[PDB]
Amino acid sequence: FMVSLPRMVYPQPKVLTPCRKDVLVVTPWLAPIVWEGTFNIDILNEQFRLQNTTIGLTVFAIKKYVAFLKLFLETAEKHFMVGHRVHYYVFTDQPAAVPRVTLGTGRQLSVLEVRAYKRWQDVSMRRMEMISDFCERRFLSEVDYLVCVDVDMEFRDHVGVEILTPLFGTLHPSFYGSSREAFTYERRPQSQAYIPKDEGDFYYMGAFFGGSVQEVQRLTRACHQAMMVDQANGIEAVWHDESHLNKYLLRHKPTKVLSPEYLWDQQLLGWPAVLRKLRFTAVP
Repeated sequence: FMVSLPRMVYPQPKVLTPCRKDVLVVTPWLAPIVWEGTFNIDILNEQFRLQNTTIGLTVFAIKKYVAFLKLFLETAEKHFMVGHRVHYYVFTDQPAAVPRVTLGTGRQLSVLEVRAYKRWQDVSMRRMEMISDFCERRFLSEVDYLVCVDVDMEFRDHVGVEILTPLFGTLHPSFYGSSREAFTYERRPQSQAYIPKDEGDFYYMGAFFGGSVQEVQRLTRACHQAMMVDQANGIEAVWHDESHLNKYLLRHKPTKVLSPEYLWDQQLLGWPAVLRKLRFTAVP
């Protein structure tokens, strides 16, 4: 049950003037594609705060990648879901190397130890396995949404409830303008991740996906199972769990798609006019 929104004063949406004319803002299956100028964050914040929404953020920091946690967390504190309840789950092989980052009210961090695996095969499947296989009951009890991101990143601008939806992927910054035949999907029919040259909507990046706990567990379970089949069949998808994520999102359409504002690499790609904000970016 959802209470009424309060009275709010904001500019009237104008039916005969689009918010953005330079980009696709809705997919053919009627999922919003989230760009600056498409949303009023005040309305969305009201809608989600009224539900007392809790967002879980999962991040893996293994070996040398623990060095990225301090900037990742400090910038998440400035830009990610501010005003909402947030639970960070940091999965690491080095609990002692996790920095003590000061958190705002209503925000908490849990350090979760991984997990052995000397064989690279199991390391490849570790994230999908851990989100689905081992963390299932924990996430269902603690958060409403799960967001899965890479650690070698920093927040530079607002990333908030505009992304929340049953299931989302993010347009990979190297491919948003590419033809589907150029997408680096897995192309060998022997792989469960296989996508033919005449299929595909978008190329989604493994570095930022999420949705409701239920939908994220479905996605991660399916990808983990598919990866196990590939391993038994002696094949590793060209881009590992990202290849599987792409296959899954082809066959299970996401209910929102994030624009490359949400996963950008300024060193590699600069700052094109189409991006009004650079929100979450690769650390050089």
